[PDB]
Amino acid sequence: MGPGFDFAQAIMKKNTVIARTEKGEFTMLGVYDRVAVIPTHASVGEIIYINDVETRVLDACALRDLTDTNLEITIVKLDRNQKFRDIRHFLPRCEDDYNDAVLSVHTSKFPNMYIPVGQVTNYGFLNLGGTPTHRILMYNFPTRAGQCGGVVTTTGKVIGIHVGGNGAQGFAAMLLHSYFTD
Repeated sequence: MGPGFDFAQAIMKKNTVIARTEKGEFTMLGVYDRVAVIPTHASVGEIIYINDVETRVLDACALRDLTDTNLEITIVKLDRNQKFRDIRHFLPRCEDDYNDAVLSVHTSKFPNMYIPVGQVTNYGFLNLGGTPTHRILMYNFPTRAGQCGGVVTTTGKVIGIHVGGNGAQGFAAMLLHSYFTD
């Protein structure tokens, strides 16, 4: 409808796949090369389904900060025959607050879904499903099951991936440029 949704759409149309694990279907953001991200609770194994194609996982790393605290981001390298458009220059370098964010989802159930979630707070610490978690972004939208892995963007920045909610608020794990330096 506007430049927020324009940027979100441009990311969804070239940089997302549908990832299926034994724990469900997730929006998966492709970042560069054959490297993508997914919430750690997806429990990625040796094999994953990518747009319903059986795909070997070449590496999977559940990120933690240097206090050894969960970040809820898994970095996956896929044995795929095709590279993602490199979007690393749209990643923020530092932890920050944002205005006017969009949460975008693409699954079998929720195709082409875009939610204007508005103001995003650097919340920091969250007890997420019983696990102490750092670098959490918070937005005041009643997000539901099926939105995990959803991409959070502002105009010109890809700032996080949706990892949970409490019925009133939604929570995303930060994406930082330093996760994807090669």
